[PDB]
Amino acid sequence: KYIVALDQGTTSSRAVVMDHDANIISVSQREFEQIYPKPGWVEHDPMEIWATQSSTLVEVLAKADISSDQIAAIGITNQRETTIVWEKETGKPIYNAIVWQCRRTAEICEHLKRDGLEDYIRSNTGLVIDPYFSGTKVKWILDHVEGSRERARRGELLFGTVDTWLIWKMTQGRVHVTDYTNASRTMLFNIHTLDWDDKMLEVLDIPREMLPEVRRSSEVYGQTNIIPISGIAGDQQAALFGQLCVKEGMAKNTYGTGCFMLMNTGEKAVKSENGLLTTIACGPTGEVNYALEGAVFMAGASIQWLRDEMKLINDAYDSEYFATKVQNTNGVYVVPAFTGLGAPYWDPYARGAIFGLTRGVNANHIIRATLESIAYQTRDVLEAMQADSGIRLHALRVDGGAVANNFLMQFQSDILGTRVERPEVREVTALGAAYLAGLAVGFWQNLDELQEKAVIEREFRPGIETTERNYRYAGWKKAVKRAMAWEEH
Amino acid sequence: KYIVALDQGTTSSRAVVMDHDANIISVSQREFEQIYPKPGWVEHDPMEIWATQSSTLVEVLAKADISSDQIAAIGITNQRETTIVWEKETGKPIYNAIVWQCRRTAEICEHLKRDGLEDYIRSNTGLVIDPYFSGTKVKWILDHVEGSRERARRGELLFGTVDTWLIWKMTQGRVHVTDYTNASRTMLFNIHTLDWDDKMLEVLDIPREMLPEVRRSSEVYGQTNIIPISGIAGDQQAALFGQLCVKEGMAKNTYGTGCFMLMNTGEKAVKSENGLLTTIACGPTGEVNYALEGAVFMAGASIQWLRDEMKLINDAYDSEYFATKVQNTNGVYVVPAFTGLGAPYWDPYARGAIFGLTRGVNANHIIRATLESIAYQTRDVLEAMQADSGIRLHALRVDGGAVANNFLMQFQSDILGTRVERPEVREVTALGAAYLAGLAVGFWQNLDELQEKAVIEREFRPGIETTERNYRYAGWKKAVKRAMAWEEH
Amino acid sequence: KYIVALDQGTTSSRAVVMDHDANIISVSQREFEQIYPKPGWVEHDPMEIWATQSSTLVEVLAKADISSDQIAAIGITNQRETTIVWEKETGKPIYNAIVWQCRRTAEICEHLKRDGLEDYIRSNTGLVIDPYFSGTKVKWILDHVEGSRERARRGELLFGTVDTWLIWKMTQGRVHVTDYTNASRTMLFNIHTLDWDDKMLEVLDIPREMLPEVRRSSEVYGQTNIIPISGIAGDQQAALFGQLCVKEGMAKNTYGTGCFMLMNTGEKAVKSENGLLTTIACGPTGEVNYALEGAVFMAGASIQWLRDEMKLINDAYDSEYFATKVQNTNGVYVVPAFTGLGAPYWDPYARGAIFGLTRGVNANHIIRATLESIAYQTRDVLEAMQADSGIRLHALRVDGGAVANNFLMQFQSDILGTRVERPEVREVTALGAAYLAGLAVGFWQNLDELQEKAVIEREFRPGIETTERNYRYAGWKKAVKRAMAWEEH
Amino acid sequence: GLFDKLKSLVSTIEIIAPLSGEIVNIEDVPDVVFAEKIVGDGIAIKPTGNKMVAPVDGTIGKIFETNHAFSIESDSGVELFVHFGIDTVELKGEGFKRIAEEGQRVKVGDTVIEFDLPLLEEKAKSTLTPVVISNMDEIKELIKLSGSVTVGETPVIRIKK
Ligand SMILES: Nc1ncnc2c1ncn2[C@@H]1O[C@H](COP(=O)(O)OP(=O)(O)O)[C@@H](O)[C@H]1O
Ligand SMILES: Nc1ncnc2c1ncn2[C@@H]1O[C@H](COP(=O)(O)OP(=O)(O)O)[C@@H](O)[C@H]1O
Ligand SMILES: Nc1ncnc2c1ncn2[C@@H]1O[C@H](COP(=O)(O)OP(=O)(O)O)[C@@H](O)[C@H]1O
Ligand SMILES: O=C[C@@H](O)COP(=O)(O)O
Ligand SMILES: O=C[C@@H](O)COP(=O)(O)O
Ligand SMILES: O=C[C@@H](O)COP(=O)(O)O
Ligand SMILES: [Zn+2]
Ligand SMILES: [Zn+2]
Ligand SMILES: [Zn+2]
Ligand SMILES: [Zn+2]
Repeated sequence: KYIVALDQGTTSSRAVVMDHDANIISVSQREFEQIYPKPGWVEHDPMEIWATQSSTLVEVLAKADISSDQIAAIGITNQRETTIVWEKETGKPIYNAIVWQCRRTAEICEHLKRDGLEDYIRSNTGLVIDPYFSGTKVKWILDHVEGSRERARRGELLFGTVDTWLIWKMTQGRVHVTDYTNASRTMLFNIHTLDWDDKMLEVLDIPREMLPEVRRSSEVYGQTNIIPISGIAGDQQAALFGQLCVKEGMAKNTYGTGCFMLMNTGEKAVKSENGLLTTIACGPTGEVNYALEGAVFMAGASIQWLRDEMKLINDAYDSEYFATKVQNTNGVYVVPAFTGLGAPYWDPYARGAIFGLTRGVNANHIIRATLESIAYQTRDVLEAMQADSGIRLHALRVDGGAVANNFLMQFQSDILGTRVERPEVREVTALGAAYLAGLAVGFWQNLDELQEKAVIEREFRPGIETTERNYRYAGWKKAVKRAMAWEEH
Repeated sequence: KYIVALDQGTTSSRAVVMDHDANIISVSQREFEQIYPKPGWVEHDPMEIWATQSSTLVEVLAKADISSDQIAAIGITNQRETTIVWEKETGKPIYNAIVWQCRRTAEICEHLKRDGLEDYIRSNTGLVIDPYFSGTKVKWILDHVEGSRERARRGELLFGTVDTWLIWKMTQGRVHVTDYTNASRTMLFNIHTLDWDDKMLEVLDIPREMLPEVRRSSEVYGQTNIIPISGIAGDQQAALFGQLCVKEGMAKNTYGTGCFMLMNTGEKAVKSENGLLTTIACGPTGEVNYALEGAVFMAGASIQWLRDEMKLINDAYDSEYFATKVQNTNGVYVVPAFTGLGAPYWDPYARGAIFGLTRGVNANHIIRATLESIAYQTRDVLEAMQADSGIRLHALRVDGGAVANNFLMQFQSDILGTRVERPEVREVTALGAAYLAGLAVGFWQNLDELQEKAVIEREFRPGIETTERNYRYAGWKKAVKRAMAWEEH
Repeated sequence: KYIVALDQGTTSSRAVVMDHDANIISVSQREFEQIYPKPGWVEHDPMEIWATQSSTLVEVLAKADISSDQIAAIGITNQRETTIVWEKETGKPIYNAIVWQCRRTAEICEHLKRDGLEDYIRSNTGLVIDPYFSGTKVKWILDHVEGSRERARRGELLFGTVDTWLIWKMTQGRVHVTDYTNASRTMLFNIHTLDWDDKMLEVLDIPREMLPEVRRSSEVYGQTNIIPISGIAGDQQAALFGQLCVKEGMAKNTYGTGCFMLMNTGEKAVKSENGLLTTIACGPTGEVNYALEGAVFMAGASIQWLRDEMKLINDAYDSEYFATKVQNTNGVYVVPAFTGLGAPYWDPYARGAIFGLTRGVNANHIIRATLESIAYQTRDVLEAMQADSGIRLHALRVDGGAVANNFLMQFQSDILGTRVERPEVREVTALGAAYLAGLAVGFWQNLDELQEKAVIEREFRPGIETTERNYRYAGWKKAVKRAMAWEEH
Repeated sequence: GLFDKLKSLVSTIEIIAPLSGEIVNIEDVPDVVFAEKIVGDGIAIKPTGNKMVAPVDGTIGKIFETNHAFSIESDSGVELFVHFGIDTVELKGEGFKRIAEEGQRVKVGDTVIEFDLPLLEEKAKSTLTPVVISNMDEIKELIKLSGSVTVGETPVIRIKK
């Protein structure tokens, strides 16, 4: 018997199959196109996530040799914010999906600020005025289609996030539900009142009609034919969970397409005064918990950038090897605001920049610099995290794909002057959904059944260069401040 | 019968052999190491220019089949500013050569400004306080060697620029002479008084003892055994000359390691009020003339950068091909202040930066951006040139190695909204020395003998995109302003 | 009103939409994974062609803005030989698709020869004993699955080629048909008797049960829901057709993943005595015609090889540019038998080799050599073609993706000493299906309606180097002979 | 609302008004490339509203990405350049809207780009709309009409090739 998780990510779609004993049994990854139709814009193709996510399932099931008969449930994990609209009848999109990075609805945010909602939005969404979240991507869509708003009041138009879209495409049109995690992200939902905001909805000109049903992050949403789908949670949160976040002051950092740093704040909605997000996570039964989050748009992406456009490396894996051929970035800094600055900057205007170049700088300085950006950003977010929550981390639990980089790991450690604990199973975001699934299905009963698959594989501790950290960071600080406000309006 | 020119450049050393009819007969190039011992620093190895320059001669002579018997004279052309000191007895350097780019003596300049010499230095050198010129590189040397100053008052220590060094190493120690062009560059010499400045010399703590003999840019300096050496002029100037600069308001732009834009101001030392240099060139007989100059440190270098460190291209030639695969830099800008900013910025603090990057930007955006920097800088310099001299160019005569780039050429044209005339022989800097040599030797008698080898090979005229130029340049302007002041003090 | 063609190729899947006037209106390409599970082996994933082919349709339809309402019919084109088996009930494969290149069933062929069927197989299939065709790939499958043969006599097991598979997956399981073109390829079908061979079937242990229904290359096979599917023909043949092959002695060469050279032999099954294939094509109404075919496994693939594994180029387009930076391969030869040698060698044992290397040879020699292989092979095939058919071509009509390579085109011309006519629309293989579709649907009535969209865009004629051709080819000949028989048995 | 559907009145080289308003001396364009005919010669036009159209049956050459200008080659080997306003490229495509595509042949009159004469009215630096012939070298005589013109109707220039 086994659960099966679905991780549909920015970069790609995956499918993990675990046993009761919670062992990774078989996996399937399949990467998918990234479209930039214009600069600061990012978009993915609904049918492609779809095709890719689906396809990934089969292939896992197949790979292991397993059928409808032996799978307890389906756990679902997705990329956040990324808005989608689709004609109910058809199962067809009225547009492309707007991704969380895409800076398009930037002017809109500018109105929102012009009006006076910063305060409001903060307080009820826990979010912050920025193209990062669902809201504006919705309005921007409705706004750039003739028969939209009206077509949607009549309600032939569906909204949703990846989990919602992923679900409905499986419950053959039956189910229209998002989870609690997902919803907080949207900028339309109220975290205290725990329901859609009438104001947002209005102000934004959104129609309650498209909004799905909002439900617990562990519940049986329904059944599907590969069978029930018991789990749903925004990716970052499903990883908080798989790390066994779950308790106050508990925290992790996920290194993937982006970087997400979260801390469980039990049942208290801590109000960030330091460029951070107040949002929802889970407590041990999949119940609603609050939390502090630091979002950083670019991490692993950069590597992909060097890898795929710049063409300096064949594999991201190689970055360790070259970055280590150098000892120093030789003065260079890489601010990867390829799609604005997130926490705690939140400047959809800044753009990527490179600095401190001189004739002797080469490819390897550059790569490494990219790797460095990672820890810098991380560190930015962290200091915020601390100030906000008054707590001082002693270790950083981490996970993500980039976390296999001894170099980065370590460097991360030095630059923080803190130990870094790297978990033995990197594929945690998955694990999270599973539990939420399993649990919800009596597949497990107790989290405790599992304070055991969470072996630490490695500890990174501060080397002697940790003394140098302040200088190096000031570097960073100056660089950043120069990439800001690049675009115009 | 034939003259032979020597072009010893930043990047490499060359040897051209021309006939009376002034035809390029055989050439020899040999590139040489570039050392960056530290960031903003550049240095070349005296023995290597030396070895490389020498070696280049033979090989040309050999290549064509020619001897001591058929060569009328030796014309000499060198890279400017680049300071050298050497024990007289030995023929050995007390250091490495400091190159014109090398920002080392930057603090020194800072004293100079602190003291009050900006005004003075301007007015008598026509130069501007900046590590770019000889002066400070000399003092910095004397300052970082125990037995120096004193060893040099006793005068066992020789100073010189490439022409001076190149000469002495040929006139077996006999001759110690620099030309008029060369000397202006040093920051120690007085352009009106046409002789070494007592003040500079003092202030800088330099000893008249090391200074060579300063003589006409066409004169027989002496004889050497491959025979007489009749010509000498700083590279930029020898190209002004080969273009037949020679008359008031006449101008060229040289695209090589750097970019140098000069205009003959006959016999009048125009005082730049726009970030430009007042310096010396030649009038038709190799006599002293004045001129306005715009120096831009990085041009062809950048290409080499992409080519040699970044590793994006195998040949600089290839840049056309890739840059053209793209239509736009896609928002990107490259400010190549790898070794500070020159005219008209003159900020030894700025460093290279890249901007406007987003996930969709790739290698080709980047290359092209580098190519673009070229025309931007050019254009910066030009506008200055115009304001200063009150004249409006209608064409730009050009030359240099990079000038074989149809793309850049053209783009240069569009971005200026001016025609660009590309001469049929690109190797003009050479030609210049020759004439100065030949002439001085009765090899030619009259410049007029030659208002004929100066065929125009091509004209670039403003395409329709020339309308777009202002926007594009504003891009540039913002980018620049952000690379400034990067380093600290 | 419009027809829509489907081209499902070795490399990728496509979707073309044409108008009545036969204009390419919108296209969709989507490349798909290539698996080599072992050396001389190639395999594609049924669900991926599937997913990719499907997906491509929508996107074309969508792109142009068009619905079920305005499309006259569906024309279908596929890659040949590539065998597939699938559980009838399910719509699931019992294996991966074996591709035409895959040398797996090589021993099997060895039995076939051992037995005495060379003669037979030749005479009735017109094919030749080689892993290239369907037959053996089928048996190899049935042979490496427990419940297969039997499961298939009971007939829960389906066989098919891409057209057949592509159809059935659209006629929701309804239709099981292959066309006449497709079938000849299989090694199971009898070209005279125009029906499945009882002998082959036996000898190979294949069960009539899996074989589909074999029908005209223009007929309404059925209806599907995007509507009827009126066309089907093996790719090479659909291009013969779009070139308006159609009459005796008429010929084309297609440059794609492989190279296929075919000549219409009206109604006469010419017996190849020169390493060629006797197979079926169409006559003007989509009726059965015979033809001579020369298959060459590797062409465009090689470029992909340099492009994707070797990593020398970013785009195949770039090959022109680099190959032209060189004048000669500098002695080098590339025999691209990556997956054996086809016509007229047919040696599933040879493997890729490179020759004539010396220290001065670099990347560009190599690329170009790869490009050259193309014309060599072409030429090999051609000479055969001529001998066999007693006719001497005066021009070569061509088409394919690689045909955009001026260099290759030309070089092809020189090396043949024959003109080369390059058609103005390269996407002919598509066009072919369409007609077969349209025609069959009264969409067109007469081929004649169209001896007009067939404009020649360019003529390549023999340059002076054409004199050198014999030497150069002998090069080739020696190289080839050395790559042969590499693997063992 | 729009007669776009209805039939219109239908009447050496003549170039037709590709947009409408009052004609102007190139010489008065607030940009040198224009004013000195560096880019070539022709006239300008203060505009009246709604749209830009082919002024010769030829083939649209390039169309600016920010769709504020375009060129085209006449079946008669003439080169036309139409640049809407000046420094318009900073509006980044706002007001503009692409009716045609970077490749087609057109007759006179076919819609090429549509626009928003008022958004453009206060946003843009200037609204002048130069119409110049770029290949001034392959043209003998070139004449400049005057006064008012109307789209795809009144001609602005006549030229002898
Ligand atoms: N050795 C490595 N060093 C750096 N980045 C790595 C390395 N291995 C994988 N990656 C990066 O890790 C990322 C994958 O992260 P993961 O958590 O799987 O994906 P996702 O972005 O979908 O959440 C990519 O952005 C990739 O470019
Ligand atoms: N096609 C080209 N495009 C760009 N730069 C070129 C090209 N060909 C040569 N170069 C560049 O031209 C320069 C050579 O300029 P030249 O006037 O010979 O040398 P120098 O710097 O010694 O004065 C180099 O900096 C090189 O990188
Ligand atoms: N300029 C070019 N030179 C060489 N090969 C090219 C070029 N452009 C495309 N290709 C090659 O053409 C092929 C595409 O051929 P085509 O007829 O479309 O595809 P298929 O193999 O599916 O039949 C590829 O094998 C590719 O590697
Ligand atoms: O806010 C978006 C997050 O879900 C990012 O997750 P991801 O890195 O896996 O795409
Ligand atoms: O100021 C230094 C100049 O001589 C530069 O000349 P160069 O580009 O040939 O090295
Ligand atoms: O024999 C196989 C042929 O169909 C090859 O066609 P292809 O090059 O398009 O894959
Ligand atoms: Zn993920
Ligand atoms: Zn030079
Ligand atoms: Zn094909
Ligand atoms: Zn413009």
